[PDB]
Amino acid sequence: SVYDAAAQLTADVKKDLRDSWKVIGSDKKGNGVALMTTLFADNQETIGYFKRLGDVSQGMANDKLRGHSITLMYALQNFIDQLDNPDDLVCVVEKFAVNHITRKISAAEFGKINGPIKKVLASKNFGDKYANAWAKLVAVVQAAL
Amino acid sequence: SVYDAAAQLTADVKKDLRDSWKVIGSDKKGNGVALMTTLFADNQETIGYFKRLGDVSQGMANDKLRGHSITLMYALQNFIDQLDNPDDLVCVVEKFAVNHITRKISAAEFGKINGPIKKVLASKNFGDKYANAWAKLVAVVQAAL
Ligand code: HEM
Ligand code: HEM
Repeated sequence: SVYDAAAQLTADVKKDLRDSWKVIGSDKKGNGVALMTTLFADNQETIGYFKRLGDVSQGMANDKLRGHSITLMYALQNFIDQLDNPDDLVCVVEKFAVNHITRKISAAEFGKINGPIKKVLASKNFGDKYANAWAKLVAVVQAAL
Repeated sequence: SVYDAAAQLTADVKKDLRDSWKVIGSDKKGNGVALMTTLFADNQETIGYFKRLGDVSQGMANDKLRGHSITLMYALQNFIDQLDNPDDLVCVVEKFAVNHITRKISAAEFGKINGPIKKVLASKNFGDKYANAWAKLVAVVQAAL
């Protein structure tokens, strides 16, 4: 269950999630857009899912993409703040899961976000240990998909 | 015009928004649910729109409502953080506006949130002064509906 995946997050993992988010989460617009653009560059097959955002090749200049990217970072902000209370993390995760379930996004496709996250983390010098930590949080969402 | 509405957020308005948010935003789950139940309590005709959340009269015991309430508080957190930049405030406002436009929520019905906001603010000892400041921010979203 989602609760099982959440309840597994250990103190060391939560520590790595928090320390890396302190940095990346401090520039939500910059790092959020970078995440989305990286996803489109490495997984061109997903572009079709974001037709509402218009021309995503426009990057920062695209207001719809910018608004979406900033908002996405707050979803992660939400997750990070709920880490110490699995019950709350679970209810917020299931809420966002519905958003993607309605767009027919499978657990497998959602995991495509791990590659981009790893690259963004790297640009700030956060290594594999940190990428692995974020992979675990993403798995919580996957458990709901 | 969402842009003209955003221009209404003068230095004094932004200050009152930040000051009051420091207190209310500190307990997103509590004040978030308080906001929603007050809305359902004072405006029973809006309850129909929240069909997916199930039985809202259960309040805090309703996971879906709790997950929704917390997320809503993060939307407000988003707005507050974008106050310095009207271009970014506008693109995030329009993003959330789309979420409600699709739900057939008009500018007038969205305005019904002003009542609950004034009440939640009052219970924390923040008067009309702060309630009006928040009506200004809500007005920005209304301009995009
Ligand atoms: C860390 C990972 C991710 C987070 C936290 C996240 C967060 C979000 C948020 C907050 C929204 C807005 C939901 C709404 O208001 O309707 C959204 C929309 C969406 N997401 Fe994700 N997402 C992530 C990964 C992905 C991935 C990997 C895909 C695709 C394989 C995906 C596909 C979509 C689609 C299609 C939309 C709708 C866009 C639109 O039409 O506005 N998401 N996401
Ligand atoms: C302070 C003002 C408000 C804010 C910041 C706000 C924020 C939000 C957020 C973040 C969502 C989730 C978006 C999604 O995942 O699709 C949402 C959904 C929704 N909102 Fe609002 N909202 C506000 C006021 C209202 C009011 C006054 C109404 C009704 C008259 C309304 C009706 C809805 C409905 C029907 C949904 C869909 C709930 C669901 O099925 O999950 N909102 N709102």
